[PDB]
Amino acid sequence: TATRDAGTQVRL
Amino acid sequence: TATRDAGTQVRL
Amino acid sequence: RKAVIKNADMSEEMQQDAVDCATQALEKYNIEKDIAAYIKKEFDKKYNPTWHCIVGRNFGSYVTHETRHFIYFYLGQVAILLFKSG
Amino acid sequence: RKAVIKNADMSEEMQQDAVDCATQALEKYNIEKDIAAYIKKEFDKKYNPTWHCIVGRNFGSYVTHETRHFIYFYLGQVAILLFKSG
Repeated sequence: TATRDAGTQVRL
Repeated sequence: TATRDAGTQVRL
Repeated sequence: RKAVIKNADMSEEMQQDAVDCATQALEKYNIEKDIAAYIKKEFDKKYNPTWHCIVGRNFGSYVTHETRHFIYFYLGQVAILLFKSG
Repeated sequence: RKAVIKNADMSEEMQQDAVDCATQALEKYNIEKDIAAYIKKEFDKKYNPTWHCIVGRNFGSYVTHETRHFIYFYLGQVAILLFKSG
């Protein structure tokens, strides 16, 4: 039930 | 706590 | 740009809040991740966790969302998927 | 194509299962939504709900995931985000 916030990005 | 499954698509 | 709401399971007021929030995000950020993070964090704060946001010019998705907490709309050049799960 | 794992919080065996699953999805489907739905439904069944999958050539995201249940990888021409929340 522990979580993390995470971002992704497609980059050129 | 009720849910639905949903799909999205970018179309040309 | 005016938002084009493509699919929603969400109250009219929350839909308008989503569009208003994304409009501010698009003024501030050009990177899709930053736009997404701005929207996700605002909705966590206003409407309780847990929200997830995808912003992109070309993607498909398949997700599970809490009833009445899903919106998928176009704004400017990006499609924005915003929904609550967990 | 060999997967390029860009960011993971996930066991090695589950990462390999994600790649194997997406490989079958890419053989079967060319529409990103279908690829995503195939992967999401397989992971719900094998690893319990609730999974979410985004497949795309151009997108950013900001999500919240359960610890050890996140992977973001490239396979062929698409980026695939797969994670568990709720």
